[PDB]
Amino acid sequence: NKTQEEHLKEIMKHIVKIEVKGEEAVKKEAAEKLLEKVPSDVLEMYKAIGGKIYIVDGDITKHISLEALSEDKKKIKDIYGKDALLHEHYVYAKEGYEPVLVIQSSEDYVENTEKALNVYYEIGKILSRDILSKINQPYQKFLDVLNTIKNASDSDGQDLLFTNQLKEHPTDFSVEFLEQNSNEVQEVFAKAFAYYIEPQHRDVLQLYAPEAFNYMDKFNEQEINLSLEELKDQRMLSRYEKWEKIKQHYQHWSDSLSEEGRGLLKKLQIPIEPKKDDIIHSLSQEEKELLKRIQIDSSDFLSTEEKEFLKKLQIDIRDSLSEEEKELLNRIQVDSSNPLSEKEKEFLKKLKLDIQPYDINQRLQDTGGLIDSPSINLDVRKQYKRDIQNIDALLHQSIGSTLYNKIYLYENMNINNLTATLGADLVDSTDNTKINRGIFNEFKKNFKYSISSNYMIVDINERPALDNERLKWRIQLSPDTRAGYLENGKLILQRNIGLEIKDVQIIKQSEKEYIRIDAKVVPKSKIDTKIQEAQLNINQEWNKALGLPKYTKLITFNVHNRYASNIVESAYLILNEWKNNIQSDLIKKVTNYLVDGNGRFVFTDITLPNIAEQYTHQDEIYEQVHSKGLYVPESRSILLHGPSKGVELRNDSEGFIHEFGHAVDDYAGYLLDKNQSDLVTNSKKFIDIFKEEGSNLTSYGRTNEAEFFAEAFRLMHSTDHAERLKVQKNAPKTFQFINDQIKFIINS
Amino acid sequence: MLARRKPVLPALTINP
Repeated sequence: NKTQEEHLKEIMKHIVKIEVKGEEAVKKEAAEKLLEKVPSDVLEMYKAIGGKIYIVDGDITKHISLEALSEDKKKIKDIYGKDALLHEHYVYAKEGYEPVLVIQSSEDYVENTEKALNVYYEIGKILSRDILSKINQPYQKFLDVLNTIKNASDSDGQDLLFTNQLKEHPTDFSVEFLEQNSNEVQEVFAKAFAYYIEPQHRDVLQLYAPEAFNYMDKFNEQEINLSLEELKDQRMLSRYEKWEKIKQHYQHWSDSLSEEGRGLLKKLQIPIEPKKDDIIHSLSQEEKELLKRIQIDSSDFLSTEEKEFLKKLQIDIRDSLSEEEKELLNRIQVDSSNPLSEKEKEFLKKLKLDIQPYDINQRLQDTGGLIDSPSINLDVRKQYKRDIQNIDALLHQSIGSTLYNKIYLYENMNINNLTATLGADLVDSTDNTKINRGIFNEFKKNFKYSISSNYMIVDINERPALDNERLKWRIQLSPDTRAGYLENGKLILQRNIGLEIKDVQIIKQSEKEYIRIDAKVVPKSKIDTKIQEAQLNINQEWNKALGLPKYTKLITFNVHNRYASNIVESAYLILNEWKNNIQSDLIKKVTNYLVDGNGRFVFTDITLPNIAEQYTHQDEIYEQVHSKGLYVPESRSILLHGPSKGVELRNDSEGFIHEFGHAVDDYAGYLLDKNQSDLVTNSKKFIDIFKEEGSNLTSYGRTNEAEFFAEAFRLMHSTDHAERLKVQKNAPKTFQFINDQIKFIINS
Repeated sequence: MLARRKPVLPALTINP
């Protein structure tokens, strides 16, 4: 990177106060060079804080700038630690309003390598307590480093940059420690910096200091770029400037448009709930009256949010004519002791559909882009299509203009959208401020590339997020990414975008902790690659152990939403846990029945009423199902939804092993027939097994002879022999049938 | 706000 990287890599000299000895043309040569070393940004990101670097001569405690003679503070503690007072020394950085440093003058800065470290030490402190503080200083990051090297094998690192305080202190540094100690860390941070910057010491550091290096490094040529910016967002007399500039460009676009246009550009911005009568007034005569007596709340199909909109879509009917409007309402709640109907489930199911919000974006992130998929109805289907097709061709302004450069947008969301299973424990649950490190890592671990299938709208300036919205993405779009400008201070940017998750620490935003999914865009093209190119290594690496024809397609992928970099890559643990607990001879034997009918282990992040391995082989749309777990005979394959947490399923792992077991209750159904495609569970020798002990293990234990087994077997496996043994003690009145069929399938 | 969450569940599949 050459050229202008000098105009804007020195011009910042607009802080270079040279009250230097009249003897012209030297010092600068020294000053310029002296400063050359210190990163470019980390200079400016000082200017925008009262830019001024005093380079005067001789007696320095004389210069106007230094008149606040804190004679007490005058006892200048030197970087090494040897006491010393102003007069003597040659460069004190005075703090406070319009912070400043007074670098002494002498052609001797190039050579002398000490008053070269100090001038860096200071200009570093002036970076740890000030600049890199108005953001929130070294938070969790520089903490670890700041400790892993406090308790590292070779008790030496410490020795380099610490004190009895930090060195002797018991265990290790813990967040809170950033309390009335920020006046110590800040220093250790400096020293670290102070070194890495100085030419010779980068070397001495590197070796003597493990992690200090890297952190202190990264952060100076690849990470700084940020701090400067997440510090421009702080000040605001620009926070607008940006806003303005970014509009300007996008402005002309916003001018000529249309109501129709600016219209759906809204239809998108906000859903459009169903209707009141129109919906109801669209049912049948028979359908209408059926809708009355429904025992309504009983089916775990209709979630509260919409369950209510149904009891309500009921009153708009009951609110009509004769007395039975008073009596049926009573005579109906009479035999209100029987759960539900089988001719009515549908009567509601077929509704569970039509009563849907229609957000051309909650049914886009619902099908990776399958705007053509049979998850919804026929015409609805054809709208989004018609629509998503228009908006697309609607947002067509490149971006990168003659105005703004590397510019990042933002967005906040909740870990419950990526991986709800971790959602639960994301935040401490015992400090609602402190994020549970534990589940933190588990999150970050495999998160390198995320893709948003849908239309992204983004806050163009860190906007404080809510209380459940806990992730703060600082995505860095790029020249050529297309978006729109939505007054409000928010940009909508096209469909199908790629994001290389290039860092994910955790910050402190106004007394509360936050996860920072800071990323950067890349082409989905380059992303889908990394997937299949991985969809293989999994298969191949599995086909072996499993024992199938090299080059088969068992574990198939389907990830399009924000957590592929773990949607897919997770798998490994899932499957690996499937093998581990069960007995080889089994799965090897059965994983074949399935493949014998070209079935898969579909790890998906879209929605089960969209995953192919189930919809064409479905039957009728009025039905669908969806969730973590799923089993489908018509296409004997396993569908496992990555995000969604489970109804008493501690994790993805234990949700699969179950589901698969459901396929086992399929084996017998063929390992015992020519054409009675049944399920070991659909037997008279089993119905009993169910109508006796079929309700003892847990909640799921019911609703279907089958699932009592799925969960039964699911249980017999537990990471701990306990949870399983319970099935033995509880109802061997099944715990035998399982093991019986197990060591019944292992052979043919 | 960007949720919905409970798209559906079983029955027994009900037809031939």
